[PDB]
Amino acid sequence: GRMHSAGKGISSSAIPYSRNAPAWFKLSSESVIEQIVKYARKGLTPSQIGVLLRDAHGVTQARVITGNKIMRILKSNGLAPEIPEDLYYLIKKAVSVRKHLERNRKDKDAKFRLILIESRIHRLARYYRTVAVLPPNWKYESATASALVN
Amino acid sequence: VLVQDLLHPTAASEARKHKLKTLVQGPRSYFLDVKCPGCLNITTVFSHAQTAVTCESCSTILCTPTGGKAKLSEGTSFRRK
Amino acid sequence: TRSSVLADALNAINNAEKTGKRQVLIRPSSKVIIKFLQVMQKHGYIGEFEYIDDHRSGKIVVQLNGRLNKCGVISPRFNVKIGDIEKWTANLLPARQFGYVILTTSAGIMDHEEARRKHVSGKILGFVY
Amino acid sequence: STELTVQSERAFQKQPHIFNNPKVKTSKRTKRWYKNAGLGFKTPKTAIEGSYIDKKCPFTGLVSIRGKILTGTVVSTKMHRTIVIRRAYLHYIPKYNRYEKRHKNVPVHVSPAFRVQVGDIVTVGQCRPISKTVRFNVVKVSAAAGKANKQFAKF
Amino acid sequence: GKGKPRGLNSARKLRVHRRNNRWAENNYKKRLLGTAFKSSPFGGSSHAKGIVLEKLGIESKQPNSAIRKCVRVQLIKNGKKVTAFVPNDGCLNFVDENDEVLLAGFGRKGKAKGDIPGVRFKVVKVSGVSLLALWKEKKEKPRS
RNA sequence: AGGAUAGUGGCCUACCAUGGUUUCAACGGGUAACGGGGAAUAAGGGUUCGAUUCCGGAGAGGGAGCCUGAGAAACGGCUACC
RNA sequence: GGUCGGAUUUCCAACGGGGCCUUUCCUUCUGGCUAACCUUGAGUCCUUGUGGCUCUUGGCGAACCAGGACUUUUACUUUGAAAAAAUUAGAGUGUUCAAAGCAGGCGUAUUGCUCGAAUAUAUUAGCAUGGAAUAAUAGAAUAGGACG
RNA sequence: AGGGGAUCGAAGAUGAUCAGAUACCGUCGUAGUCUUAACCAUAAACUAUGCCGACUAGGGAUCGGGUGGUGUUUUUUUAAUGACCCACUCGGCACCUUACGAGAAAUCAAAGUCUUUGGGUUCUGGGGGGAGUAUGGUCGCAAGGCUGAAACUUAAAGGAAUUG
Ligand SMILES: [Mg+2]
Ligand SMILES: [Mg+2]
Ligand SMILES: [Mg+2]
Ligand SMILES: [Mg+2]
Ligand SMILES: [Mg+2]
Ligand SMILES: [Mg+2]
Ligand SMILES: [Mg+2]
Ligand SMILES: [Mg+2]
Ligand SMILES: [Mg+2]
Ligand SMILES: [Mg+2]
Ligand SMILES: [Mg+2]
Ligand SMILES: [Mg+2]
Ligand SMILES: [Mg+2]
Ligand SMILES: [Mg+2]
Ligand SMILES: [Mg+2]
Ligand SMILES: [Mg+2]
Ligand SMILES: [Mg+2]
Ligand SMILES: [Mg+2]
Ligand SMILES: [Mg+2]
Ligand SMILES: [Mg+2]
Repeated sequence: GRMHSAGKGISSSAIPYSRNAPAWFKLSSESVIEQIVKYARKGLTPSQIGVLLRDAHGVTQARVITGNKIMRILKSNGLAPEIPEDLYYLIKKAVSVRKHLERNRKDKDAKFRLILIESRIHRLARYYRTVAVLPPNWKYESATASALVN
Repeated sequence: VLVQDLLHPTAASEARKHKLKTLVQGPRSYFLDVKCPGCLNITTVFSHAQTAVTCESCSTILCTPTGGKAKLSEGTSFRRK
Repeated sequence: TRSSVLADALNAINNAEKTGKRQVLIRPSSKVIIKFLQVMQKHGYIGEFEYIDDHRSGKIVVQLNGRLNKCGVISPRFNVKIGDIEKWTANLLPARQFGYVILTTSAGIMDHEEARRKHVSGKILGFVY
Repeated sequence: STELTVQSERAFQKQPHIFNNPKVKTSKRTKRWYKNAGLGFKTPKTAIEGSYIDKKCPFTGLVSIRGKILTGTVVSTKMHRTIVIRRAYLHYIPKYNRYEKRHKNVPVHVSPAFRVQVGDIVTVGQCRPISKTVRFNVVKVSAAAGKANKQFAKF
Repeated sequence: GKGKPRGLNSARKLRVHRRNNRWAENNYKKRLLGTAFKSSPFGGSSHAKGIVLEKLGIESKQPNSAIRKCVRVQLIKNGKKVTAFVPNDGCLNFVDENDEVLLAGFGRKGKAKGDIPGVRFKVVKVSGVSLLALWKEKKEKPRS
């Protein structure tokens, strides 16, 4: 594993065997959907909405309690972002490293890490263009990449 | 051992194993109803929260995130499920 | 990464059989694996096997009768004509009388003798003896 | 092609031996010849009710379709009324019992009854030599959706 | 996967790898370079003719100790100079100088024989007559 | 679009457009390469060869050009040059 | 074994193909098929059987001809065909044998009779065909979806 | 090319040793050693062991994270937390035993699951020299690096182990 490292950690979630769950959840699907929508109004990404719903509330899996997954819900309600969440966070990291590099020219493993992050950005963006989420000829051009993530 | 029931292992052996490495993988985590020092409103808290979960009456804290299970805030009571 | 789930399954059975185990676990249990195991089962090379249903790809526990010498995969799945089945059996099988080369045909996954009497051909999956 | 400069060359463009009588004023002003190229290929309505000429068209021109029917992928629409398609195929090398990816580039005449974009899968039919390199006409296009319905600006 | 590619669609890679690695073989390299026609005393042929330039006494390699009785020959078709061993007890007397000689390789496809240093050809005929026939007295050299 | 051809075609011409091939090896270089049917050896897979009894192609010292003819750019036809 | 251990056959078994039913596409409208006749007016003249019937009660006229409100593409494999002759393998034939060759053989040699000159393989590409496992590909998501 | 230049110190000097000593040893000593801005791109750059995936044996120690003990320990006496103990678990640097198995052996839990030969994939080798030479190209200020033959020559070169 670890596309850009020699790590081999496994460390994931083990979601339950039950697809209908969990027999102590008395809340309604539409109630969870509206809580998802207002978190998306507050500018939370689907990962953050799912974390909040699991900790603060008893939402084990939004796709289980509701009918479908969180990014699908937000896209249904017009709350989809311009670029996917994971692509946004990779571009954000590349921008942060690049602004570290402009002030630290000797930081060569920062330069090495920036190459890894940008390689991860281009592979992801290539996927998203193939499944037609990003428009074709969408490109991370690395000079005005601060525009689309801030 | 050379002959053993791989379809029906002991519950002690399964409980010993990693969550991903049991016969059917599943979570070792749970959910808790937590009663705050102030009010008797039911709030459900994940075991391995990652959120500093707060309530309405004691709108500061119920659990503190850790590297694993969250720790309750020293003034609450809790029940599993 | 995992490239052939059938190669992994047949390796696990081989390494279990060679060490003397009566049982072996297999993950992740494709249906090609299931059909391959059924062809081995109908010829007595394994015993009864179980499909465990996790909600991802399943697992299999196979029971072993000690009569399997070697089960293997042929990768890549070479295209096999009717008239070059016998050269695969010559290359792979210890004797002409026993042992089976498993093929996948539009008529289904089967051994080479069932392929001969149905007069069908396809790709090679593996062998068993 | 009712518009966009059908008569854009030094000679008057017309279908040979098709006569528009200046006297008898039938309410179309244009006799347009057309044919069905055959082999179950439907004549496009664009050919029927158009006004382009294209003597190399298989529906309104003099050419005919006979011989090989091939499929390909449009890789270039840069020439005028000519596309290049890419025909990939697997070539079997017996010694290794394996194949290698191989491709051919076919230059194909395309009638203005057809709109083709780089990426469209096209059915082409053999005709007589049109050019130095061209021996096929487009008889069918297979651009239905283009997977471009979800690649636009979002509010 | 023990190295080499195994995909059903890797025929190009396997055939090119074989092409690249056949240059490591002596025979394939020599044949495809055309070295016998280009860089070889006989221009790739089995035998050649030449004129005896001079008789040589070649001291054999150790641990042997002998004079090996070769001749310097200039090949008619090339002009190249070669050294050819004259095989038998005597038979150097039969060779003389300015005589035409038919030379052959010796059997080591190049690669000078035995204890004779740098000699890779042997005289088979002299003046159109077999050395074997001259040595066994079956025939005589044409004086005129 | 025209010309030419037995006829299609940049085959050629005028005008116009900027195309066409290529790491799936284009372009170039080498070949002690005519191609194939085939041949030798070979458990199987392969390796090497095929100027040469049949099929196709090319040439008649090297080029080019042409006459007669249904048919030749013919060479036991012509013309010129080397 | 009624021909001095050799047909016959639901006694069947074992292989192999097809159709149908179980929620089950096998697209399609024009018209000649007139159902292994869905529905048995008239008739069960064979000493009893569930292996053999006649003009039929408008009778799903779906048992093939040439045109689509008609076509997801591809690899793979099956069969067929094509892959000149010679050659290769190989059938027949006492070239005295054999390499070969395609001959030859049998009479009533009195008026000629007759067997042959097979078959297979021939790789890839193209062509027709069955299959639908394997491996790709495509489909309804701002419904611009299908059914009608 | 600047800066710095304590130290040690290719060069050089010098004192020894010895037949010689332009070497080892002694005392100095430029470059260098350090830094900044550029080059270079090579090491026995080594685990002489490509990467990804699966499986095959036992054990204890250890680093990081986690989970569980009406387990010790200090702090108010013990709460907790820390630290420690025990038991598990994931990941990691390794180690030990054995030889299933492998190997020519040395040895190796991978160098195993290989003539019972096919999980995916990249690179490289084809007797010893000539030779990493010559030539061309390309990179470099240079030193040099990358790519890289042939003619010719040769019966061995080599690996691991055994006895002496
Ligand atoms: Mg990695
Ligand atoms: Mg990678
Ligand atoms: Mg893993
Ligand atoms: Mg490789
Ligand atoms: Mg023209
Ligand atoms: Mg030649
Ligand atoms: Mg030839
Ligand atoms: Mg020839
Ligand atoms: Mg010649
Ligand atoms: Mg000629
Ligand atoms: Mg001559
Ligand atoms: Mg002439
Ligand atoms: Mg003559
Ligand atoms: Mg002549
Ligand atoms: Mg004979
Ligand atoms: Mg190196
Ligand atoms: Mg190395
Ligand atoms: Mg470590
Ligand atoms: Mg060698
Ligand atoms: Mg060598």
